[PDB]
Amino acid sequence: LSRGPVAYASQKPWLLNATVEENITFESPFNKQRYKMVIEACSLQPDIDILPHGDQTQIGERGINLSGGQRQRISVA
Amino acid sequence: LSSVLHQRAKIPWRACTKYLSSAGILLLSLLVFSQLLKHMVLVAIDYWLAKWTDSALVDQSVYAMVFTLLCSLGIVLCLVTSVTVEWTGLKVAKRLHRSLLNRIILAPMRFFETTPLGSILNRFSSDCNTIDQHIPSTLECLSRSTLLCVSALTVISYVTPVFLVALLPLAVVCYFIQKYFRVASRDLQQLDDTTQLPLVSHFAETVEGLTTIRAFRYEARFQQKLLEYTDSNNIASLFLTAANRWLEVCMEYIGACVVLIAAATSISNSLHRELSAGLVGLGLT
Amino acid sequence: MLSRKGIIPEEYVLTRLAEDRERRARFVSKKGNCNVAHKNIREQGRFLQDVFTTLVDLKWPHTLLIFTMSFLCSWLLFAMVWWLIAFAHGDLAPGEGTNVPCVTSIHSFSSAFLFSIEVQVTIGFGGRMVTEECPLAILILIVQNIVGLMINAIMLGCIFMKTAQAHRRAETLIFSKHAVITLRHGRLCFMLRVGDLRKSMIISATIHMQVVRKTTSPEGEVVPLHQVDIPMENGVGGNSIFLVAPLIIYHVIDSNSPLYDLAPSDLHHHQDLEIIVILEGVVETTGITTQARTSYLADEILWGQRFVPIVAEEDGRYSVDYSKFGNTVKVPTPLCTARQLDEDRSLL
Amino acid sequence: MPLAFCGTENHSAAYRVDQGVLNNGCFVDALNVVPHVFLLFITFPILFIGWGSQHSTWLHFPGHNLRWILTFILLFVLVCEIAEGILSDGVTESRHLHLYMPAGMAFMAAITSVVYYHNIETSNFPKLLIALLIYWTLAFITKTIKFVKFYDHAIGFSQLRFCLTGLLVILYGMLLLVEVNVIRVRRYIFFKTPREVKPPEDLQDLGVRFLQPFVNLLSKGTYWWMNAFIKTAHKKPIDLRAIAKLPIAMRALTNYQRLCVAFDAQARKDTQSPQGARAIWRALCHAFGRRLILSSTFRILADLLGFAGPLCIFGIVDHLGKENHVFQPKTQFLGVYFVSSQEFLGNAYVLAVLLFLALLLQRTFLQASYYVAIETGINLRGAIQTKIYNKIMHMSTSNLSMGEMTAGQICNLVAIDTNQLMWFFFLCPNLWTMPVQIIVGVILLYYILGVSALIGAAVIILLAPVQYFVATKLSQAQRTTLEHSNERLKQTNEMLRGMKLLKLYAWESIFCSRVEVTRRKEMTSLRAFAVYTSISIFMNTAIPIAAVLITFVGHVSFFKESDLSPSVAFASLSLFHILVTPLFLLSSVVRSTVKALVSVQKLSEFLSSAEIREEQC
Ligand SMILES: CCCCCCCCCCCCCCCCCC(=O)OC[C@H](COP(=O)(O)OC[C@H](N)C(=O)O)OC(=O)CCCCCCCCCCCCCCCCC
Repeated sequence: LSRGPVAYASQKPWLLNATVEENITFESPFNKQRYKMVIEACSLQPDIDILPHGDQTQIGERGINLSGGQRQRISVA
Repeated sequence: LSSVLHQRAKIPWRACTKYLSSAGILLLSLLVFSQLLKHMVLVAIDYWLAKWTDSALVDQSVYAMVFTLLCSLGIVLCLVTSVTVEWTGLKVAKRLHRSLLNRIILAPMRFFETTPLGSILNRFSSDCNTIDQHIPSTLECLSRSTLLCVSALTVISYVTPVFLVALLPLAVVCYFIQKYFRVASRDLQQLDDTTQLPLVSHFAETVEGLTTIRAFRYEARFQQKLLEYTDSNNIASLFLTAANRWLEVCMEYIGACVVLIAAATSISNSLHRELSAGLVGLGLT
Repeated sequence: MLSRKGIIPEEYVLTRLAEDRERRARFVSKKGNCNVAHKNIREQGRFLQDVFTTLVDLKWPHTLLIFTMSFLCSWLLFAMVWWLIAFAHGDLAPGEGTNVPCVTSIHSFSSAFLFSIEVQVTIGFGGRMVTEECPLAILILIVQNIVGLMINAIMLGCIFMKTAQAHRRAETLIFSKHAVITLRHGRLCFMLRVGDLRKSMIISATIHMQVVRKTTSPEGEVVPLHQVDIPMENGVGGNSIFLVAPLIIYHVIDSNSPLYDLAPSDLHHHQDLEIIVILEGVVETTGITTQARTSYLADEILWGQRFVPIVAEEDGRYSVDYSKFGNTVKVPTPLCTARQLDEDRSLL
Repeated sequence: MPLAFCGTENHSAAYRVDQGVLNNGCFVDALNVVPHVFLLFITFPILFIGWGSQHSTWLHFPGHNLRWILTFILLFVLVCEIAEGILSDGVTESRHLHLYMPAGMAFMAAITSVVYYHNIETSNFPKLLIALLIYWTLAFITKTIKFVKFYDHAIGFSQLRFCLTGLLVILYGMLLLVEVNVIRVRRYIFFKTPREVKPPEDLQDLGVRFLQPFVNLLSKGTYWWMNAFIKTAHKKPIDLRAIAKLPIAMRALTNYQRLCVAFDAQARKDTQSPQGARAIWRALCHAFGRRLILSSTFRILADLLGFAGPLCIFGIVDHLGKENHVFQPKTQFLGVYFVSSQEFLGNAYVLAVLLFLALLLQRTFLQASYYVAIETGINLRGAIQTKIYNKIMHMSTSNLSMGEMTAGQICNLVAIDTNQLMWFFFLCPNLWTMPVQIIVGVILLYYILGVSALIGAAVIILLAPVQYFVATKLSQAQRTTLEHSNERLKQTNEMLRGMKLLKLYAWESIFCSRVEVTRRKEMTSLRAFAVYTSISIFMNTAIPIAAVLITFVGHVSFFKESDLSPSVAFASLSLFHILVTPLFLLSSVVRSTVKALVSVQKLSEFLSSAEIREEQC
């Protein structure tokens, strides 16, 4: 069907400072069921539950602090 | 819009009164008297110039000593006003930082458990630096400008009372222009700052994540996002500049009308009622 | 000088960020105003006929100002020209000259102004009059009579058209701001309320109901503002109605009606369902046909509510409480869809 | 005594028709009244329909600048003619209405003409513009007639009215040409086919509110459209919905395209261009010289007219300070008095009115120059940011090429360097003007005050560099304060982030004492900063007073050449005030130029780094 789109996630994770849903979706059409399955698989429940707003917190640097493993999981998601 | 209507206020009592009370008792009188004395001495220097040139066209003969005395007194008064303004600003910053620090000492735990640390860091860095460096100069220049404005309306009224009569319409128009301009300006300024911060944050994050961005081959999407942000900043700055220019233009016309009125009344008085020429020249200047 | 806006950043002072209806528009308003952007339309050149039409359509005080200015400008213009011509022929010069003037007793400009008044208003005092031996005077007199007569004719025409039209400038047909969906005679049905306020009988009162939604066709077609007409569930199926006392225009919902898939969950504000109700008719007093548009969005519909009866049987006649007009009280109305309700009724 | 139109002398024999009418000055003057009366009568109904009615409608005729500049010159010279006439009738007791009222109604007609054109431009109805075309030529004919008669009776350029009439003749011609140019382009009258007119596609959409680039030239001067916006600000607070997308001419993409064109041109013809700093300067100049030149021309004219203020005050005061103070126009021709211009300028009221007009024009020009320079700077900021980002995308993340310039450094570059560049373009008009303003100021001061003003203005001339040195060491003090402040902020953030931990530790006292000690260390440098900014304020606001005192004392005692006439002294004072202002910005201008050079060096260095480009299929 010059190279096609390639997914990637470096050793040191890279984060925005925006909403978590925007952070993971990364400018893609929001598929609700797929996103829920992904976050459930990504072990994101503890952080979103403990986060004050949940799935709308200001994630990333200069926002709400996270953990390296949590950030890596968010990236892989 | 009750909340919006309440939002539109100078807010002098809440903060300005606190500032001035934290200033002290000595330095408030020192600053006020120094400012007023310096500008009154300036007006007096101009008036004495007027009288000296009036008598020049043929009381005393050698005015120059009085002129030198007024000049020296004015120089000293300006120095005193400057030093007082700087001293007041420094002392306010000193006697505010320590108070805020001791207040944050006694905060409860729930306060930290609810309020984001972004707010405390903001109010502890940005506001502190502003009142360290930007509040004294702004206050000083505002005082200088408003007092010179008062002097340059009073003097021209003294030259021709008809100007004083005609001042009320023009001063009313000035009041309305000022009020509306402030109402728009506060908003535009805040908007400018808000629109500014995302842009630089975007730049930082795009620098820290280049590999991923190239990986998705989604470079065009971020190009569009940057274009959108840059436009959103440029147009806010453009409107800020345009509102500033509108203020400047309208006040410029008002000043020009003041010039016309003062000149016409002054010449009319100096043709028939024989007003002293020097006073005319001082008023027009 | 001033702070010069402080052009000395010298540091990017990092500051952590701190916390500190309009989606869908309406092309028909509850009052009836219509707003639709007619963007990118080839524009026909506005002839002077547009200017004349705007003249006819202005208000009363503004018409008075227009015509006073028109008359005064005509009088002053021709007074100017009369003064000019009398001046060019030596009439305005010192007296006792043998030359007979173009116009008798023209001394000043004010004299010519009064003479112009006399000529155009057809007053003609006659202390000042036109003579022979000045053909330009006769030419301009002819021109001025023709112009003044055309101006009087146009003034009369404007006044006539105003007297004719303005009698029919009152629109006092009132709907409700809320409509309902309630069970009547077993079947679910939409209801709305309409009344007439200026006590003028409305001949041939026609009512049209229209559902506008972006309904993409099953085959695939996409339609932005598809409009479907809705019957009125009259006694004969026609759209003629008679309005004296406020009515309830109950469009019964059947399998054909597009309201066959409506649910209270679908009644949420942000839905693409919009009802247009249009009351066409001619007012007996004037005879000029009029419309009465009204629109209803999902948030303006109130499920399962009946209306307060209004017609009170007073001792002599019937009273109509317009104050209790748009008040709705709840009732036991199910939230099932029309199809499920029909199947349930059939199975029972 | 009745008020006449022409002389009441000789039993009002001025109305004769001896030797043809056109040989009578009174009659030809009245003839000019007619076209203006005709316009005022015929248009005023058609206009009055305009203010009564039951957004995207925008267009501009091919001549739209020329007409407003010409009509402004026309109304200005009309006011001048009014002054000339009003002075010309002082001798006789009669009103002598003919000397000015023609020109007065001409001025009123010109105002109505511009209003009528505007109200026929908004609603695009070109045919209705015919009602103005004839007006020009008819108002031309009589006026031209008026001119030639003066030439017959030997009036000549010696008399002011001859010059004014012969000048607004040229004006009427130069705008009759404009009207026929409109006819030639759009072809609305007596042509079978008119060319289509399409509103600018940026405004074709109804969303845009910042329509400032495309409004009538007067509105762009006085920002009248802003009122509409400004009122909205009071009723409802401002949100990003209110400010729509900017016009297509101002999108950052468009500025990037222009900058790319400049770079391509400077890299094609100049083969040996490694795209260094000088190349960047060349590209920026080639991209924005037209707008910088527009701004600079406006600023220079504004400065020149600002000078006229003090000189006008001098004229008023000197003509007013005469012990005889009696004047009268002397020459005349055929029973009517003519005022020579070399005596016309003396008239005090005339001078005051002319001063007011010059001040209007100066202030409008100065504000417009500010706006154009700022807008050009803003577009350049957009272009520079887009270019920097576009170089970021192609940047390479090698360890040497990515570690030496971390994210913080490059983001600081974006913030500081681009803002400094924008400020340099803000001030670039001033670096071509402040020299001219200062030079003309010192020259004029010398001309007004003899050999004393040069000796006395060197005080401000030398006190400006003192302000520069003070600002430099002030910036150094600010940098030291910033270093201490960053240390204090780091310490405070560390103490505050672990707040609950500190509270449990009960160790808040020591860490806050350490923060206090650091604060005192910073407070010493802040003391220095405040002291030096106080010295800045004192110098800037008291050097003028000392300079004035020195000038006057030296003139009276040292030179003792003559008396200090009030006109001279007040011209000196006002000129000193007007001249001192740029002398206080010159230091900031020079510093901004230096910082802009440094910033462009940084930007070129960052633009000449590693780049990895994939193969293109
Ligand atoms: C000596 C006689 C004294 C009395 C008479 C004064 C005569 C004044 C006429 C001008 C003086 C001569 C200098 C020439 C400059 C004239 C202005 C001029 O040409 O600028 C025009 C510029 C350029 O347009 P643009 O929007 O950038 O678009 C370009 C367009 N597409 C193009 O084709 O190029 O766009 C602009 O112009 C940019 C905006 C600047 C606004 C300029 C305002 C000044 C005009 C006059 C204002 C009068 C004062 C206000 C009166 C109000 C009364 C209450």
